[PDB]
Amino acid sequence: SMSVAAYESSVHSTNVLLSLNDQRKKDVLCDVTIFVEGQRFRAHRSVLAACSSYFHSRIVGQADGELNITLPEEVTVKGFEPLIQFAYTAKLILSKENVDEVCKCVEFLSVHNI
Amino acid sequence: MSVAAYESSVHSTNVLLSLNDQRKKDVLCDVTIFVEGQRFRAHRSVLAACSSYFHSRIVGQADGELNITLPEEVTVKGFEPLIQFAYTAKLILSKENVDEVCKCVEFLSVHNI
Repeated sequence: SMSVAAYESSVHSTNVLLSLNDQRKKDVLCDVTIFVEGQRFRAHRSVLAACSSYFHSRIVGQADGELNITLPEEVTVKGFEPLIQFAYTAKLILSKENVDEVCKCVEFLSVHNI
Repeated sequence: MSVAAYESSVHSTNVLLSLNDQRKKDVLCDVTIFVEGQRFRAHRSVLAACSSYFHSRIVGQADGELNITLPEEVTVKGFEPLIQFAYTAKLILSKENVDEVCKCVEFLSVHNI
């Protein structure tokens, strides 16, 4: 009976991000490897660029093929793992044990929205 | 405090809007969709996340650029509102486009609807 309907979903963005997290965890449809202290992390260059000024600058311009990025020794796995989890889930867990390294890694990567 | 667990209510929305900006600018995209001859750029990860049809045509494919042509039953009139929904969480229907959008929803099996 209506001429126009404009709908919004409050959960769709959350569902997409959690789908992307599942892909990351399964290493399915990923397109960049991040090396942190030599350890391998798979991700999507689109998401990394969306969440970090540092990654954005190392990703825009690069070949469309497989991309490998090595982070320097300032970034530790202890500081990076909580932040890649935040990027893909919107949840950040800090402990007294990891807070100094996560802080360091946030500064280094300039993660948006802390 | 020994432990702090934070959640952001706006982060997923911010990420999706960043991905939409990349789509619109054709930056960091990795798949081209052809619909009624018209070209749309997107991210295979997002398309697979939002559509069972796309998921089936994406998983297993070569790592390089991927081109997917949708058959003549999918129209631009019906697809454009859905690709916008996939990337923005907003769906606009009109009397003019509702039949085609419905058809394309059936064809693609777009989730969260």
